[PDB]
Amino acid sequence: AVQQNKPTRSKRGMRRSHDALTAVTSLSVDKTSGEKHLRHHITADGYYRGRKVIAK
Amino acid sequence: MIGLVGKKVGMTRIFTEDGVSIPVTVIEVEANRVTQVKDLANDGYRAIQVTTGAKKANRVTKPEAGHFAKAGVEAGRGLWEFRLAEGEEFTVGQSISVELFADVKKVDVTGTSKGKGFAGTVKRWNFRTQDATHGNSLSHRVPGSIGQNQTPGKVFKGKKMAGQMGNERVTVQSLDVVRVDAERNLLLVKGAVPGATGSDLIVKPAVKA
Amino acid sequence: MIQEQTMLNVADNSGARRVMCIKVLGGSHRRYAGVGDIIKITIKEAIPRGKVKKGDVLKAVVVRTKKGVRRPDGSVIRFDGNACVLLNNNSEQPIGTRIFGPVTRELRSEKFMKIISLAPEV
Amino acid sequence: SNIIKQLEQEQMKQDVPSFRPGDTVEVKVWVVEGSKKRLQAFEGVVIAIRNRGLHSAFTVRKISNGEGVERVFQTHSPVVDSISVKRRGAVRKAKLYYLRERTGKAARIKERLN
Amino acid sequence: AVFQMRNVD
Amino acid sequence: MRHRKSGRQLNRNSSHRQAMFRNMAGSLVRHEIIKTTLPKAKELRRVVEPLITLAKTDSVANRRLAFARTRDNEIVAKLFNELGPRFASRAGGYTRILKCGFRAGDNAPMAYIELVDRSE
RNA sequence: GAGGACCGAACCGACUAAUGUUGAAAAAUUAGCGGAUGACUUGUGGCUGGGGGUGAAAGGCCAAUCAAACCGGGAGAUAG
RNA sequence: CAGGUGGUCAGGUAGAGAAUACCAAGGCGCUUGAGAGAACUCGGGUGAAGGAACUAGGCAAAAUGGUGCCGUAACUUCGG
RNA sequence: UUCCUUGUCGGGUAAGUUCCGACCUGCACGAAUGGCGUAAUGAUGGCCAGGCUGUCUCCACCCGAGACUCAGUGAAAUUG
RNA sequence: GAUGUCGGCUCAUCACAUCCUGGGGCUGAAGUAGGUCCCAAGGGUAUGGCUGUUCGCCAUUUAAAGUGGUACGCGAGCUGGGUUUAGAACGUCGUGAGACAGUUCGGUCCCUAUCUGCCGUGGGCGCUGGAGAACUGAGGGGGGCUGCUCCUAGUACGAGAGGACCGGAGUGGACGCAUCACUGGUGUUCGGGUUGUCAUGCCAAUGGCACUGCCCGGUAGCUAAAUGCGGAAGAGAUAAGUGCUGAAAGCAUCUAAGCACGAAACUUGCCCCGAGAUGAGUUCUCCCUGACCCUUUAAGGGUCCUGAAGGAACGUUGAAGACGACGACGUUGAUAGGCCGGGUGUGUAAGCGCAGCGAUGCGUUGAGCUAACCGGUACUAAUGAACCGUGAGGCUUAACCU
Ligand SMILES: CC[C@H]1OC(=O)[C@H](C)[C@@H](O[C@H]2C[C@@](C)(OC)[C@@H](O)[C@H](C)O2)[C@H](C)[C@@H](O[C@@H]2O[C@H](C)C[C@H](N(C)C)[C@H]2O)[C@](C)(O)C[C@@H](C)C(=O)[C@H](C)[C@@H](O)[C@]1(C)O
Repeated sequence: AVQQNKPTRSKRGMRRSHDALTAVTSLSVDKTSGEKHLRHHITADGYYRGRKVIAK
Repeated sequence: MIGLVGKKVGMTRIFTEDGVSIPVTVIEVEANRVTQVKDLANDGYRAIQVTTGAKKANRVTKPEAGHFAKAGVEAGRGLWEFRLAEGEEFTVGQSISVELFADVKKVDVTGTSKGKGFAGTVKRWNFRTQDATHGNSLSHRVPGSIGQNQTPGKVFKGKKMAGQMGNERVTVQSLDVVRVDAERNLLLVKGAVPGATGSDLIVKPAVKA
Repeated sequence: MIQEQTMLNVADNSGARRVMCIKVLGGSHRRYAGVGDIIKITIKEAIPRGKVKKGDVLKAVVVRTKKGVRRPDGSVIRFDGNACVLLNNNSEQPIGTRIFGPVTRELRSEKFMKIISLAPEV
Repeated sequence: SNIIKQLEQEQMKQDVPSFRPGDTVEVKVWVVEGSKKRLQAFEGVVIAIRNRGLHSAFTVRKISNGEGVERVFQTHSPVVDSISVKRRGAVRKAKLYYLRERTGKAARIKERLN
Repeated sequence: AVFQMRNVD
Repeated sequence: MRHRKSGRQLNRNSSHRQAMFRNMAGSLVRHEIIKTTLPKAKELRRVVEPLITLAKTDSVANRRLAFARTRDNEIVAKLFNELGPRFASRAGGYTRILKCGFRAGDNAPMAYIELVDRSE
């Protein structure tokens, strides 16, 4: 249940290869206000698909 | 002879005049059509490719749509191959029907088994559970021993172990057929068949005698 | 669904009262038995004037089960309790002169003809 | 779905009388006797109805010569014949599994009388 | 905790 | 293996789900809008919406059936008397889900939920 | 109204089993258990100091260590 | 830090009761959460047929459970 | 307490190296290093039976806590 | 400067000196059934009672209940009964402390997986333009058991009794796979009954808590105890064996030349995986046909204009799923929820009226309530986009463009 030997830093790095993050790159311009926002998500100003909602 | 693509609808039953209750599984079978005829020349072996159903006109890709375009006919939901009986000779685009099943007597209904997901050693290979008590601790449904000692010193390949179950191709053999309703494209094979309801099926005549 | 170490009510005037299915005849590694399958059984209890005495060992046929007997139409004939007739150990045939209770239709199998002739029901 | 229900309703018989659970109901049963197909009666109080369309069936308990005898019967099975209701009656709770333990006088059921 | 006991083989 | 199961355990015993969705259902009514986690917000739609359907037809019996749920006379009073007629001919779609980014507290998927009209 | 009497909480004790075994805990928790007017339990404060103390006796216990406590010293003891 | 720490105050209903359940006064939701609903593990519920065939062993679970009354054997130091 | 030994016989069980009773051929019982018997008592040892049950035949499903994923913090034994 | 030690549970793997099934020889082999030996490891190869026991004995099965290797397989899988600590006693030994492969009672079984290995599932890249599918099957794995009964036939055989060889048919046991239609289980998300208490001001009606309070049922789903199927037939080449012809050796001889049969073993057939099969294969289809410099002048480095097929991301999701993946849907629209209708379960709601002093009953009423089902429905949630991926695709040789 424990290592008999110490792994190389090289071996440790190959394990980290799948740990890399990927940018969503899915941001979309608002139809009205024109501010950028994530797709299928409301704008911080509350606008969504051009209609006014929330207003907070 | 060639099989035909089918589709599970739901298990039922067909009452007989003698009063015996024989279980059956309804299987609609829209008529197949031969998109292409394979041969020893151009393809190196004789075979037919067929399709059925009605895929949405928008979701069909052009590279796929251009394949059906060669056949001159609207695209099916999918594609499946069937080996020729050697003596057979089918023209391209021919509408093969369920009527062929009237004399098949027995058939092998291929289907994809239900996905049980990941499963333990007990569910997959029917291993018996160990003692539930008598001082037992942290060991019931567990596989337990999986090898000897220093000899081999390795687990054997193909060893029965916990893993993925279901969601794989299977084929029950020599299933009996009862009714062949061409008017409704029904195929009432006797007994249970592999596959989830609404899943695609591939019925073929039994190799067994 | 008879198995090993299973008590059964006596089904005939053999003089036996309580019996137990020590063994299940008919094939290797066999477990369950019922309907009409033969089972050798010990006699754990018997009335004094009966043909059989306590501790006797002889083959016997099941006649009724709590599980019931299945039918081709899907119907099943369940019974409130298990029962069995004491066949002779040497060559079948019931020992008792009267078999109590409604024997099931599945007994129709040549050798069991003597049993079904008794008990008018079924 | 619709392909299934259409196939089932066609096999369904249209001559089944309605009956409340707990009613006394004779159940005629055709059966082979090794030759002649003589019919046989089977009277008994219903204890558990299970309607499932074509798959529908109901248990019919009967206390004969000692221990009782329960027998399920498919509503649409060829083997079953007449399903006459010999006795009007009523009980709360359609299931009657508790009657299996009750015996003799305990098994009484009052008539629905309406 | 360390315990004690004896390894009598 | 689930298979055709519906609803979600949401890491809670059913006795709490009979309560946590009972109180939250009333909060959605009182302000006609509440902020909540996305997985839970979908669960809410199967709760409040049927209650609105009960309000479609006023009767002495239905007023008590509503009382068994939500357990607040102030909330049910808005039903029938107000929320009932207001949806009128509409059938379903009483509310909508609107995701609003992830919570700063632990990257929880926040999602607004609100009534179709909102007139307060 | 007698009892080293009975059932049974507090209180005291720790028989079985699971969990825990780098634990929440250097011996506990959970589900049961024994005693519970007495050879009872407990608060507070004293007494017995190391070949000695105490012990309804296990060579147990004497500050998480006891077939001879701990601290410092002889002592950098000796070690084929 | 799921342990240890003496005394005092003793509400409502049910109950023999300081047991136990629900509540008053009052104090808390226990310093990581949000999800997904695999094995396996821990803590529980139920299970058709059989009822110790399990196992070193009825281990563990299950079951029995209150008050009033009828009635109660061998044996005995005549209290059991 | 008996090595031979699973002594022999009888009882219990379909079958009993254990249990009960007896025989005495007591390797190597024995009378205050007490013999024998004994009502009651026992978280005591062994055996049998009723009831009871997933202990088992054979596991099946469900309710919660981990396991899994995301976010925050962030160890361990071991290691030419 | 530690290799955990008997048995049991679980899980196995290999050998053949073969327990059963198969193929034969010989028989002091009539038949049935045996003896013994050869070939053959494909499959199968008991439950209990006693004892810690393996073993063994007994009871009863079975076509048979093989012999062994694998650290007398298997404690980083389990059990701690045995043995094998610290308590104690009996017998025996010693003056004694103690001891006894003599006995009895009791006595903490640690470790979150680094590598190899295995069961699964992905990311990346290559397969030489890119992409979507259908594949060919090199190779590998899985499956391979068998009784009973009947026909042949009460015939061959035999004095009687008994009772077949070959072949055929039917039906079970054990095992594997698939399935929920039935028969059942579960169903803390459905309905109802009911106990104590609290709360909603109270009557009435509901809800909270007490293991889901205790239960009685019960939809989907899952599941066996439930029901469908599977072992083969055939063929190829053989082992032991049975031969044909035929010399060496005038004869004889199965073999030396040649030729014919011959087993559940072998190769196929049966089912699954599968071109990372780098020996990276085939077939079908789809998409891309712009303008100038720099450098060590070439499979060179870039800019501008272009961004296609298709993929991915996001969202709704799924009888797919640990996470990825996979299938489906995304406004030209049934993917999910809701909704309408239906089904199913619960079994006579709430309210009112009537009958009764009352608890209660009757009528309204198979009523009310219905989760996960089925059929319909765009009410809502799936936004127009943007992202990844380009601009005709090396060299050499041959065959064709009639
Ligand atoms: C709580 C945790 C403790 O573990 C246990 O209780 C288990 C259950 C013991 O086995 C107990 C119980 C038992 C029967 O072993 C199961 C016994 O044999 C040993 C002596 O003690 C262990 C592991 C023993 O090791 C064993 O040492 C043996 C001499 C050899 C054996 N090895 C060769 C395989 C090894 O496993 C031993 C001595 O305690 C380990 C030493 C280092 C310790 O004292 C350590 C500090 C222990 O306190 C502990 C590990 O933390």
